[PDB]
Amino acid sequence: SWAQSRDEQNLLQQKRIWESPLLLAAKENNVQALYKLLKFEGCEVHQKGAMGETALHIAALYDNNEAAQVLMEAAPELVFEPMTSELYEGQTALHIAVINQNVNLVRALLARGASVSARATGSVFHYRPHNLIYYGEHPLSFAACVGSEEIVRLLIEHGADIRAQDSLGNTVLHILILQPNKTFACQMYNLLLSYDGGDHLKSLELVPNNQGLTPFKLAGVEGNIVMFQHLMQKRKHIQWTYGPLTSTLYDLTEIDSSGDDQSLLELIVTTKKREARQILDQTPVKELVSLKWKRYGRPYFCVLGAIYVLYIICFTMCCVYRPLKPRITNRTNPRDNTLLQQKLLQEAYVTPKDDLRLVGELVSIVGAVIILLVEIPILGGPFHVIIVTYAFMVLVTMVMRLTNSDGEVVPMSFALVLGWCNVMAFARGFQMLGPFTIMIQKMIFGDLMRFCWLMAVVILGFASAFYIIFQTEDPDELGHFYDYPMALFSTFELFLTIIDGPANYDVDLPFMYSITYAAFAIIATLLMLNLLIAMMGDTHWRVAHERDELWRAQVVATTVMLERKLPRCLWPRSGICGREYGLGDRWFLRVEDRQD
Amino acid sequence: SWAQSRDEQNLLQQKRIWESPLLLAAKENNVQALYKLLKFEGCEVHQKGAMGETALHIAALYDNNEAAQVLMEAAPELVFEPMTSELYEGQTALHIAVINQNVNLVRALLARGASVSARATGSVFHYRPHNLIYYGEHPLSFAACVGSEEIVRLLIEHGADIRAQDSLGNTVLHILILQPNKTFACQMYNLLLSYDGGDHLKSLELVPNNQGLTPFKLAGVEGNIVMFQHLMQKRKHIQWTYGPLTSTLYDLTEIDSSGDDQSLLELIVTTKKREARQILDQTPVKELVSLKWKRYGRPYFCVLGAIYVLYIICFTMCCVYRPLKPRITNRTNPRDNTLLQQKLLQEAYVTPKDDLRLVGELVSIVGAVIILLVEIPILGGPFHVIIVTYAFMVLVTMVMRLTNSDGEVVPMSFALVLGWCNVMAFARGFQMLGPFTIMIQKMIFGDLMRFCWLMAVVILGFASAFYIIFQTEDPDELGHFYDYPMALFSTFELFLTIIDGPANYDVDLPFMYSITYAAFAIIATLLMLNLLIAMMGDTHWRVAHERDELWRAQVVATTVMLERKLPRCLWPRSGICGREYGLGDRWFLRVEDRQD
Ligand SMILES: NCCOB(c1ccccc1)c1ccccc1
Ligand SMILES: NCCOB(c1ccccc1)c1ccccc1
Ligand SMILES: C[C@@H]1NC(=O)N[C@@H]1CCCCCC(=O)O
Ligand SMILES: C[C@@H]1NC(=O)N[C@@H]1CCCCCC(=O)O
Ligand SMILES: [Ca+2]
Repeated sequence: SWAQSRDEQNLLQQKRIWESPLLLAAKENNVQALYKLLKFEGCEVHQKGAMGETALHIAALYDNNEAAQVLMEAAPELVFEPMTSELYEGQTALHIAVINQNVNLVRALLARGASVSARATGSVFHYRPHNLIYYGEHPLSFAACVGSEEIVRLLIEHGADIRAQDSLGNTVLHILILQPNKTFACQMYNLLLSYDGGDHLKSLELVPNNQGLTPFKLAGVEGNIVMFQHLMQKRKHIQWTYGPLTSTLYDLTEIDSSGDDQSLLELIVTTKKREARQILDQTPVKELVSLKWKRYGRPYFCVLGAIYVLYIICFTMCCVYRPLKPRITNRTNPRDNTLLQQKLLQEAYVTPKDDLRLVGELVSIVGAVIILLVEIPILGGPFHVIIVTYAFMVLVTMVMRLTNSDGEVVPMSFALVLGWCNVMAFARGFQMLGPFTIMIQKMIFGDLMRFCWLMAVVILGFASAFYIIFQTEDPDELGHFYDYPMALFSTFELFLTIIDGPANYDVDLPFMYSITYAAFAIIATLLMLNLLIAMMGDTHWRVAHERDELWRAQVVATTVMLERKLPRCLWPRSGICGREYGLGDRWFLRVEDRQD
Repeated sequence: SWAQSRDEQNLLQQKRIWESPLLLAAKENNVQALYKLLKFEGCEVHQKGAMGETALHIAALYDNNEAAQVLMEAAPELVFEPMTSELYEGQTALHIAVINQNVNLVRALLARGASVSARATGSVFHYRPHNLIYYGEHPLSFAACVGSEEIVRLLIEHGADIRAQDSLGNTVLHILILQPNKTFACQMYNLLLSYDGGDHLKSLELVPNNQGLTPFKLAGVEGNIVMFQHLMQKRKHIQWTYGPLTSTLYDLTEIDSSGDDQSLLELIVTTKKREARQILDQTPVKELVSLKWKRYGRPYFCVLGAIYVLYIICFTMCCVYRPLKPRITNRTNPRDNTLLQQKLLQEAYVTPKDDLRLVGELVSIVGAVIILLVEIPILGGPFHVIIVTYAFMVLVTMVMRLTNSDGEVVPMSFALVLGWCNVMAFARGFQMLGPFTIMIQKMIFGDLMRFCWLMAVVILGFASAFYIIFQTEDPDELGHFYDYPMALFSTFELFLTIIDGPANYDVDLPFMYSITYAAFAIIATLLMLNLLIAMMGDTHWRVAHERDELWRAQVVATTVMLERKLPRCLWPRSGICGREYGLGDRWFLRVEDRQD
C-alpha cells in the first residue's frame, strides 16, 4: 500500500534523527551541541536524513532559527539544498520556513540568496485525495495559501514570478480557489493581482489551466461562491443609481455559451462537483437562465414532447393492430393447458386496411433511426438512455419482423412500456410534478437495485419453503405454486399483497402452510413499514430543498443541450451585443434590482 | 424491603437525637448546653446513637465546629470513633468533615491525630444503583470526589496513600472516572498524580481494577470521554508540525487487541453500557478501526457471505429435488379432502441422478456441523443464533432422514427460511441498507412480541365471534372458517387484508356477519394507522443518527470477532512496531490532521 509507505518513512525518519547527533541537535535546537559537532569534531555537515533532508531542513521543520543560523554560518551551502526523496522531491529549506510563516527565517534565508523558484514535485505535494492539503510547488504559492501577506510581498521583492504554474498548470490564482479559508483568500487574491504587468493584455486572471480553465472559470466548476462573487465585481458595469433601483450591466462573456465548450454554463452541467450547482443561483447567472427557459426553452421542449407523445401513441397504434391467424398449428400439441391463437402473417397482402399500417410502421422505423441519429454521438437525464434502447428494440422487432419468429412479441412488448414511461421525463420542468419524477428517478436507479436483494433474499426462503409443502399436494386444487419459478412468482405477488393467499376451504391445507404463511405475512409487513420509515430520512427540510435545487438544475441541464443541438436560426443569443453601442463588443445583460 | 429499612432508620435516628439532650445539643450546636451536660453533670459522652454514631459524628453532620471542639476538648477519644451500624459501618468523624468540606474541622481533626485510612464499609457507601453517589471508602477518595483540592493536599500532607483501593479494588483514580463533574475531575485527577513515586514503573495509572481494568481502560468501557481524551494526552506522540498539518503518533497499546481479552476494543463491544459506543469515535480509535474494516475486514466478510449464500443455495437445491412416490397409501382414507402423494423413498437406489444429491447433502451436513464447531464455544449480531438453530434443524432433518417419518418436511421446511433470511445479516456494513436491516433487527426481536399480544387479543374476539355465526351455516358455500383454528386463521389473514372477506352473493349471509366484519374492518384499520404514527417516535433526527451510530458499531462489532477467530497468518497487526525504530517497542499509529 501507498498510505503505509509514508507512515513507515515518517517513523524511519525519526530514527535517523535520533541516531545522528547532528540531526538530533538540529531537531532539539541544541546550539552548543552544534558547535561541538561542527567546529571541534568535523562531522558530516551534508548529512542526508531518511527523507533526503539536510540538517537545515530539520532546523526548519521545527522553527529553530538559532540552529538554522549555526548551520547556515558554518555551511551556507545548505540553503540551496533540496530534499532528495520520492515523497519530498524538490522541497528546499525556504519552503519549510514559508509554510511555518517564520518571517525572520524567510528574510534571513532570502538574505543568504535562496531560490524563489524551487519546484517541490514530491508525491506528498500532489493534488490527490490522500493528501490533506494542496498548496502547489513554488514558494510563492505557499506564502499565498497560508495567508502570510508579509511573506507574499517579501518573496515578490526578491523576484517572485506570479505567472509561475505547477505540474498541473495552475497559477498562484488557481490554487487560491481551492482553499478552505475563502473569506481570507479574496484579500490574498487581490494582493497577488497588484504585482501584475499593468497592461490590459496578458493578465494573470486570463491564464488558462491545463484543462482549459481561467481562475474565474475554475471558481464556477469548483463551487467557490466567495471567489465567484469576488471575481464578478471585476466584470460587471453599474449603469445608474435611481434611489433604490440600480440597473447593473453584467459582462456575460465566459458565462454564456460563446465557445464550443469553454463556456462556464457547459461546465456546471457536466461536472461531478455536487457543490457547483449553487453557482447558477448567483445574480449574473440566475436571471440569465431564467430568461433562457421561460421563452425558447420550455416551448421547444413541449414540441419535442408533443411530437414524442404523438410518435409513441402512433407506435402503440401499430401494436394494438397486428397480423392475425386462428392458429395454423394443429392442436394444443405440447400440453393440454395451451391458450394460443398464433398471429403470424408473412404475406404483405390484406391490401385494404394494411396500407395504413405500413405508414405507422415506416414512421415508427424512421422515427427510431432518427432517435439513433441524434444520439449516435447522469446529472439530469437518465430516462433517455431508455429511449435509445427502445429504438434498438423496434429495430430488433424489425429484425424479428420479416423473419416471423415465435417471439415477435417480446421486443415489441418491451418497446412500448419504455416509450410511454419515457414521457415521464417531460414532467421535468413543466410544473412542480417534475420534482416528484426526479425523486422517483433518484429512487428507481439508486436504491431499488440495492434494496431488492434484501427482499429477494427474504422471498427466497419463504417462496422455496412453500414449494416443498405443495409439492405433495395435487396442484389441481390450490395450485398457487406447482413449479419452482411458479413458487417464486406466487410468493412475489404475495409479498406485495396482490394475491388473496392460498385460500381453499373445500380441501384441507398441509400442516406447514398456515405456519409459514403466518410468518411470511408478518415478516412481509414489517419489511414494508420499516421501509416507509426509512424514507423519512429524506423528509426534514433540506431534502425537500435538495430535491428542488437539483430539479431546477435538471431543467437548466436540459436547457443548454437543446441550444447546442438546436439550429441558431431560432433561439437568439442572450443579451444585446456591444456593437452599435458604447461598449467593448461584448454581449452583456441588463439586471436591475432593489435594496432596502 | 431494603429501601424502607434506611427510611425507618433515618427517622429512628432523629428520635434518639431529640431524646438524648447531648445529641440534641450536638445537632443544634448548643454550646452552653454541652458544658452543662459534660462539665457539671457527667453525662455519657460516649453516647451511641441509633446509627452507631457519636456526639462528634452528629457535631460533624451539621457543620458545627464549636460543638465539635467542645466534644473534642472534653473527650478527644471521639475523634477515633467509627460508626458501628450496618448502613455506616466504619465511617469516622473525618469522613463527615471531608464530605462537608469543613476545612477548618478537617485541619482541626488532623491536628487531633485522626485516621487518614479509615475504611467506610457501610452498606450505604456501596456502588449500588439504590445509592445515589459512590465516592469510595477512604477519606482521600472523598476529598477527591468533592473537588476540595485544599483537603486533598491537606490529607496527603498527613500521610495519605494514593495507592489505596476499596472493597472493589478501585484506586482514587478509578473512582474519579465514575463522577458527573467530568470537567472538574480532570483537574483533580492530575492533582492526585503529582503525589506518585516519580519512577516510570509501579505508577498509579497502571494499577488494574479487580475486574482487570486500569484507570485509562475503565474510562473507555464506562464512556467517560472527558477522561478518555484527558488520559490520551499522556500516550500520544507529536511527530512534527508543518503549518496546518500535525502528524501525531498515538501510542496504541491498551487500545489494540494485544492481549487475549484485556484489550479495550474487546470491551466496548461486549459491554452493556450504551454510552461506551462513543469511545470508538475518538481520534486514536476511529481511524484505527476505519483501516481495520476497509481492508481485511470487509473482503473476508463477503467471502464468508459468498460461501454462505453458495452453501444455502446448494442446501435449498437439495430440497427442491427430494425422494418421490405417487402415494403408496391406498386412497384418501381419512377424509375425502386429501391432496397427498407421499414422497418417501427409503432405498438408497436410483443410482443415476441420486449420486449428485448425496454430494449436496454431505456438503450440507458437514457445512452444518462446521457451523456447530465454530459456534460450540445481542449488541450487533442477533441473526446468527438463527444459523446455529438452523444447523440443529438439518441435523433433526438428518435424524428425520433414515427414519422416514411423516414429518420429514417440517424441520427441513423450517431450515431454509432461516438459512436465507440469515443472509440479511450480511447487509450489515456493506452499504447503507445495513442501517435498514438493524432497524428491522431492533423491531423484530424488540417490540414485535409485545405488540402481537395486543393484536392477538383484538383478533381473539372477532375471530371467535365469526366461528359462532358460521357454525350454523353449511361450510360448503362460504366456509371461510369451519374449524376453530380455521376461524382464527381466516380472521388473521383478514386482519392484514390478505383475504377478500367472506364474499358470497349466491347465498344469503347471516345477520351478524355484516355487523361484525364492518366493526372488524374499521377496528383493524385504526390499529394499523395508529401503529404507523407510533413509528414516528423514531423519525426525528437523533433516532436516524442512533440507528446509524449503532450500525457503524454493529460493523466494528463483527470486525473484531473475525480477527480473534481468524488465523494471524492473514490480517497483519495494526500499526508499525517500535522495533528497528527509535521507539519503545510498541506499535503506534501515525495520524495526521489539519486545523483551521
Ligand atoms: N440526449 C439524451 C436525452 O437526454 B436529455 C438530457 C440531456 C442532457 C441534460 C439533461 C437532459 C434530454 C435532451 C433533450 C430533451 C429532453 C431530454
Ligand atoms: N458467532 C455468531 C455470529 O454472529 B456474528 C457477530 C458476532 C459478534 C459480533 C457481531 C456479530 C457474526 C460473526 C462473524 C461473521 C458474521 C456475523
Ligand atoms: C517528513 C518531511 N521531512 C521534513 O523535514 N518535513 C517533511 C514532513 C512535513 C511535510 C508534510 C507535507 C504534507 O504532508 O503534505
Ligand atoms: C445517618 C448517618 N448518620 C450521620 O451522622 N450521617 C449519616 C447520614 C448522611 C450519610 C448518608 C450517606 C449516603 O446516603 O450515601
Ligand atoms: Ca381476491
